[PDB]
Amino acid sequence: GETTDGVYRVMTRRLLGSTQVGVGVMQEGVFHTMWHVTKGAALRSGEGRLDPYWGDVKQDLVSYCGPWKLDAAWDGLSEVQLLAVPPGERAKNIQTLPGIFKTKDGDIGAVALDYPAGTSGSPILDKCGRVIGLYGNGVVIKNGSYVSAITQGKRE
Amino acid sequence: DMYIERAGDITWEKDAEVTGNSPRLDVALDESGDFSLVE
Repeated sequence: GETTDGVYRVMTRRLLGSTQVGVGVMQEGVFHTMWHVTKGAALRSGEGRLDPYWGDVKQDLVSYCGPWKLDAAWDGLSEVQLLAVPPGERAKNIQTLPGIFKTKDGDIGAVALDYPAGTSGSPILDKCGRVIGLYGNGVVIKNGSYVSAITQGKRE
Repeated sequence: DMYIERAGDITWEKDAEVTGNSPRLDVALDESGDFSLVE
């Protein structure tokens, strides 16, 4: 299968036609997505198979072929870009200043951008093009607007 | 049976569309990975 670094759509033919259920990042031979996109199932890349290697429902993350490789972090001050990959539409960069999720266990950056559920797993990047987390696990606020955490894993 | 298809390179775009606000929210994260608002 295709192992080139970059952003990929995650598709299924189980439903009507070919449906995009999410997005992920290929980096250093490892495929990175959110757990709620694949539910930990194996994936196909052409004639090849990608098996899950690590995952955690609470973090809502999963890696395939190897351990989680993404370790860049939002600096807490600068604008970032969501590299949105919406279903049936071209990859597009959206620049934004993250807000914050304040939790009992610390603060996390959050992006107030609303895309279809199938955009989950799209990468959020810093000005060096490094992936600081994945978009797609968040909350619906007072006025009905969607806000995603910037979800990042740990590089062991 | 899920499959992946390349959609692009991961690169910062100069002069990308700039939007979205920056809300500061108190949230809770449960064991199932669901975020909720704390009021």
